[PDB]
Amino acid sequence: GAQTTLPSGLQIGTGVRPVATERLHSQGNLSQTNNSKDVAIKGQGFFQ
Amino acid sequence: LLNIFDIAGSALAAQSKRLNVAASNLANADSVTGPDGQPYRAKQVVFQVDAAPGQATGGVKVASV
Repeated sequence: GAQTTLPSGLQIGTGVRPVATERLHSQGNLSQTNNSKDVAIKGQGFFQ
Repeated sequence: LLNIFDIAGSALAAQSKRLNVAASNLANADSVTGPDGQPYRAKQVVFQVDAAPGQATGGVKVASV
């Protein structure tokens, strides 16, 4: 209403929904496997 | 026995008023404010004898809240 007192007014919510789950693109650690076929990436890049 | 009808009707009105006061109080157990911003102060009815022309015995009237 038009305004001491407390601002009257019933405002009711609905709930909670999940919008989107995001992945954290942070550089992981490197482990040593002597296999020469394995390579690790230092930076933001993806093999196609 | 029509005075008995007056007595019973007045007493029914008084007890209904007390019940309404009690219900309003129970509704407002947790109320924090009113329209003006003052706290809700609990109400109590006052019973008084309605024997104005009937000596010391008569119905019950609610004097005030």
